[PDB]
Amino acid sequence: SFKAAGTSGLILKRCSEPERYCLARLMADALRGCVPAFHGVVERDGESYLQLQDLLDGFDGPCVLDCKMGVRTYLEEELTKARERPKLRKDMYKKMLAVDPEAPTEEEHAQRAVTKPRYMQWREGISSSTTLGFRIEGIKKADGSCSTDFKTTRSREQVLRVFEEFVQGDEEVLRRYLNRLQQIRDTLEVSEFFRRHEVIGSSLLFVHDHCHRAGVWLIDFGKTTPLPDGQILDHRRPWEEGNREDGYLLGLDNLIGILASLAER
Ligand SMILES: Nc1ncnc2c1ncn2[C@@H]1O[C@H](COP(=O)(O)OP(=O)(O)NP(=O)(O)O)[C@@H](O)[C@H]1O
Ligand SMILES: O=P(O)(O)O[C@@H]1[C@H](O)[C@H](O)[C@@H](OP(=O)(O)O)[C@H](OP(=O)(O)O)[C@H]1O
Ligand SMILES: [Mn+2]
Repeated sequence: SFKAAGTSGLILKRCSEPERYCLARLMADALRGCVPAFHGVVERDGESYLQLQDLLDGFDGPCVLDCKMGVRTYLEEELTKARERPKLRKDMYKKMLAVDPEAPTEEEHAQRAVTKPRYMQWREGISSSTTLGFRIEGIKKADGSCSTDFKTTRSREQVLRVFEEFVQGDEEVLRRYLNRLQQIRDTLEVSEFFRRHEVIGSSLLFVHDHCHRAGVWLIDFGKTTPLPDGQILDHRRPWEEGNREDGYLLGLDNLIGILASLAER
């Protein structure tokens, strides 16, 4: 999905129409500073790429944690599609049997395949997504080491322990992360973009280094979609099919609470 840009400090991501639309709006929004700078689109090898700020550029050997935000992680239109015209996914079946052999139904076992929405719902439930409104997806280091081994990280305390290990006792990093999340929450709550879009499948990317530099940005607007006609979301109330609620701010509230708790340990 990513390639190296010519210009210093930039990075290319394969263009997608929803994401291009979102980033454009966001540069003119209150949230402008809370997302990677978007510099337009460019062609390479006959294909479109977003020109983005490389969020790692200011850092010396950055540690990175990606947190998928929301209680729901698929669009409502996927549910519609899975009813009328299910696309059976065999890979998604095998993961289930790995985490939980009793998870698939008798019929799923017989099909060796599940619908995407079914797969995404189960993933939300064995992780923290359903209960806390976010989940940890991965950690990268310049230590070189990366991990995506977080599929059953669910309890508030399991999540805390992952962040505890990620910050490695750096009080300044943690204080900065918290300060940045508070300011992001404040921006989200007045953002014109945020009240009028359903924000699904995006992440908060935490970045720090051994010099105590810390930043956090919202990324990945590929599944972020406008609400029709001045309908708005509050981003905290439970999702019920039809209301298009994403629980984004429930997740952000909970994440801030966990980091604040960690800070007081
Ligand atoms: N602007 C950016 N600068 C530097 N690193 C970035 C940037 N945007 C994204 N990344 C990173 O690349 C990873 C992938 O980003 P993402 O925008 O979610 O791409 P994706 O391929 O569309 N989606 P997914 O399948 O969920 O990873 C993140 O967890 C970061 O490590
Ligand atoms: O992380 P996992 O468990 O591997 O599951 C993937 C993850 O939810 C991606 O974010 C998602 O892409 P979107 O967010 O764009 O839907 C992708 O869907 P896909 O396979 O249908 O592209 C899944 O396979
Ligand atoms: Mn992503």
